[PDB]
Amino acid sequence: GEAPNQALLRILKETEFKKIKVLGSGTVYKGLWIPEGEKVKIPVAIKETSPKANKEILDEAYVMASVDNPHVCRLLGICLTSTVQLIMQLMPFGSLLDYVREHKDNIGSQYLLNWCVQIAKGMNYLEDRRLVHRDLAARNVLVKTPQHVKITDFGRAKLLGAAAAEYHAEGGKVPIKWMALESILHRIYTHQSDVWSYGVTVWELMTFGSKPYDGIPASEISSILEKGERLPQPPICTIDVYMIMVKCWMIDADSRPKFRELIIEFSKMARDPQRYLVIQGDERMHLPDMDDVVDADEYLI
Ligand SMILES: CC(C)n1c2cc(Nc3ccnc(-c4cnn(S(=O)(=O)C5CC5)c4)n3)ncc2c2c(OCC(F)(F)F)cc(N3CCN(C)CC3)cc21
Repeated sequence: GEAPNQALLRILKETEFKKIKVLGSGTVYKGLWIPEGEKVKIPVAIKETSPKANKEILDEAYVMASVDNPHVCRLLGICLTSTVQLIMQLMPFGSLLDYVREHKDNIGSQYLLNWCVQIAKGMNYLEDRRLVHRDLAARNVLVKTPQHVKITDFGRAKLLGAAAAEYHAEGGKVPIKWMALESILHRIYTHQSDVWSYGVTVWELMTFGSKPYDGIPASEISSILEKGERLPQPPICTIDVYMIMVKCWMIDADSRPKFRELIIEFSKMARDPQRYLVIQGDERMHLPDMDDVVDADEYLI
């Protein structure tokens, strides 16, 4: 079959961490984790009740605990109290979707193209691990620092079985406007359907947070795409960047780019960013007790 998953699932004591504030709901807290007698304090986000509810949060914990890459969020541990809590690395600047919205006027081309490279590295890693994310979107990329983003939200993620490289889903609330056409029609998901979502994600970034197909009810989307419509070329995008996006949206899934090629193409563009994104004012912009604080990326096993 396949290789044994020897990731370790760390069980954390409720006494080891302190909730500090609410960051979100739709419920994530900001907080501090102090492993018992280690002289470290680790900034964390804590994400908190039916029996199917905990069935799903544990599936996410399974996936999040099994990944280890600079451009994906890993589970630090879980806490098994009255309710199941995921303990994750604090990503201080929020989701990239909110970040590009709140900072339109000081995001230059170098940041945009580097984010594209980093997300492609994260997704290439997930493909190496035979993982299909199925929910890639700018809301699901977090900002550790403005120069370092990570992919998160594995609530739909699916490890491809030993043999077949395709997942068949059931119904539910699905993110239609980020999905390959073959997924909307036949509930088929592959790494190449993640490439489609990558293209939409890149389009969200190049429009500084626009909503894709804004106003169009999702029931219409499958027919729009069948007619050949796609998202429009964002004003800052040269044809070189827009052609990459459009290639992510081909009907033939095998004709879309591979993540490893998207790393290459956007790397090339990142060495001369003003040739590929045209932003008014680019070369002017700029983006940025705790004695024992250590980032999670420096706290290893
Ligand atoms: C919940 C997410 C998006 N979020 C954080 C997540 C993490 N960490 C992590 C690390 C790994 N995985 C997740 C995770 C799992 N699943 N998901 S998710 O929710 O499904 C999906 C995203 C929709 C997220 N979160 N770290 C800080 C923040 C954070 C934040 O930090 C600010 C500070 F605390 F650093 F100062 C501010 C804000 N906001 C700014 C204020 N406005 C009003 C609301 C949004 C959101 C923030």
